[PDB]
Amino acid sequence: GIVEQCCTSICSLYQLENYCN
Amino acid sequence: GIVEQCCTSICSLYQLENYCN
Amino acid sequence: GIVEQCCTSICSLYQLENYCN
Amino acid sequence: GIVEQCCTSICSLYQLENYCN
Amino acid sequence: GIVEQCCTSICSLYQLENYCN
Amino acid sequence: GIVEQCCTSICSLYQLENYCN
Amino acid sequence: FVNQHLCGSHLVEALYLVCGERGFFYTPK
Amino acid sequence: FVNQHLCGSHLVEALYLVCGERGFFYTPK
Amino acid sequence: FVNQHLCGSHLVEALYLVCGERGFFYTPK
Amino acid sequence: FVNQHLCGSHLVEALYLVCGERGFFYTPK
Amino acid sequence: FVNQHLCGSHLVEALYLVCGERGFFYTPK
Amino acid sequence: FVNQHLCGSHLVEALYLVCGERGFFYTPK
Ligand SMILES: *C(=O)CCCCCCCCCCCCC
Ligand SMILES: *C(=O)CCCCCCCCCCCCC
Ligand SMILES: *C(=O)CCCCCCCCCCCCC
Ligand SMILES: [Cl-]
Ligand SMILES: [Cl-]
Ligand SMILES: [Zn+2]
Ligand SMILES: [Zn+2]
Repeated sequence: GIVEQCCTSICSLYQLENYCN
Repeated sequence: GIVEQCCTSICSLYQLENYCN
Repeated sequence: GIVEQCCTSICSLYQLENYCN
Repeated sequence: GIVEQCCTSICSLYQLENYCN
Repeated sequence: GIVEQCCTSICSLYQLENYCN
Repeated sequence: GIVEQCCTSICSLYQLENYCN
Repeated sequence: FVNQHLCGSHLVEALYLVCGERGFFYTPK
Repeated sequence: FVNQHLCGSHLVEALYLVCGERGFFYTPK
Repeated sequence: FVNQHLCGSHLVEALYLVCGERGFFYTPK
Repeated sequence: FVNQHLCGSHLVEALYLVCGERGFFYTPK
Repeated sequence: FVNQHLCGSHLVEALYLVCGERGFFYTPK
Repeated sequence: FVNQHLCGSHLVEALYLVCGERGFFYTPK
């Protein structure tokens, strides 16, 4: 999930965008 | 400036990029 | 929605809980 | 104090409430 | 109070210091 | 730079002020 | 509407804290 | 894990900004 | 009053930074 | 201890939300 | 003007995230 | 380094408060 992906490594805005509706 | 542009309307991420260095 | 409910009046913590999953 | 309690372990909102007036 | 003083005008850092303990 | 100085040690507001225009 | 955008930034911060492990959903107007 | 709690707070703020009008679910678990 | 609530969120952040180890007191209207 | 400084910033925001009209003192030491 | 001050606080947070390693410049009105 | 990313977010908020009308550049690298 988002915490395992983006709290272990910096997620760019493009990677974060995957979690949007 | 950014205040006049982005406090009077919502700036998109690409509009905000104009204030990056 | 939450914006119409909680940006026009202050929502209590229990009102905010209606937007939890 | 609040830093020793709640920066060493996650404090829930109910635990934080102890620090209110 | 701080709300009446610093939400109706911008308080300087030294004005904010009046609300430190 | 500011990250090496102020993410390795707490910078006070007076130290941060060095980075202002 | 910028003021709505600023309100929503605070609403999601509050939902994060209120909702805990349940998470939350945010949909703007 | 407090650092995990702190990271999640910043995650949700970033999703708010990226997703815009789309909205998002925050599903930590 | 939501705008007062948003102002106060920024005021406590500022007091935290200004006041340092002294801490601060926050009382809304 | 920077991580302590960062944690305190989030603490004060959470107290602001939980305490509401009650207000609070933030007394780190 | 307090509302401008609150808007700018959110603008610098957004620039930090958008601009990445480039950093950004912020100048108020 | 996520903790570095999180620290920078708080740095920029603190510069916003300290610098006031002066503005600032944020130059991480
Ligand atoms: C879409 O962009 C806007 C739809 C919702 C707008 C809300 C308007 C609410 C009242 C705010 C008034 C602010 C100052 C007069
Ligand atoms: C209690 O709920 C409210 C008491 C203090 C209210 C402050 C009103 C200040 C001016 C804000 C006007 C905003 C838009 C016209
Ligand atoms: C300097 O202190 C102010 C210069 C810029 C001011 C912006 C005014 C913009 C419109 C806000 C109206 C808010 C409520 C009626
Ligand atoms: Cl953090
Ligand atoms: Cl705001
Ligand atoms: Zn705000
Ligand atoms: Zn943080």
